Amino acid sequence: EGPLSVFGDRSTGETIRSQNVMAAASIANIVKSSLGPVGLDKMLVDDIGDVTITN
Amino acid sequence: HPTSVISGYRLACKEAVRYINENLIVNTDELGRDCLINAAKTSMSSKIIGINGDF
Amino acid sequence: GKGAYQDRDKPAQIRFSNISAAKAVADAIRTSLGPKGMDKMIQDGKGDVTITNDGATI
Amino acid sequence: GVFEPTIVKVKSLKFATEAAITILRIDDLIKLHPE
Repeated sequence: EGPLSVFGDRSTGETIRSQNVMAAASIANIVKSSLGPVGLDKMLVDDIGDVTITN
Repeated sequence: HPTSVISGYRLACKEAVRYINENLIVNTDELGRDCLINAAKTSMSSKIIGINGDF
Repeated sequence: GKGAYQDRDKPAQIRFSNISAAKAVADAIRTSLGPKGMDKMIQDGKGDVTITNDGATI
Repeated sequence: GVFEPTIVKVKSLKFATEAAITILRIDDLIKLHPE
């Protein structure tokens, strides 16, 4: 970096844009398999052992 | 430029919302109980109570 | 003219450092000016997120 | 007999467009270090 002593991290330009898009895509890819009368369900387990079944 | 994309998206959304009001069906024109039952059964599909939609 | 030798260079170095820092800040916030300027997102160390175009807030 | 309320479509379109617009405007990210 050099200038702008910020004690943080800065990202600028297409890079961040692409990153943002990817994040959104990931979320969709989690639920894309639970849409319509044919899609199936999901099982979620926490750290202690509770099970939640849902779509 | 992103501003052009934003303006195009806004225009498309407004026109789509305006046009959807031509695909409408008045449920009193249909038999009310049948329309309600069909709406509920359509909502219930893809769930654990799918095949039992009528009950 | 013929004399008045300057035996200390620290003031010039400090002035140049100040100039560089100010120009760096100005160049950083340059991109948000005008009807066709975009926004910035700041994530605080605590975890709060703000999206803004205002200069004072940035 | 496959029906749905129109409000579902209308609200989904409006909210999705708003979210896309509000994310499409960011060109710079700054992430500060934890204290």
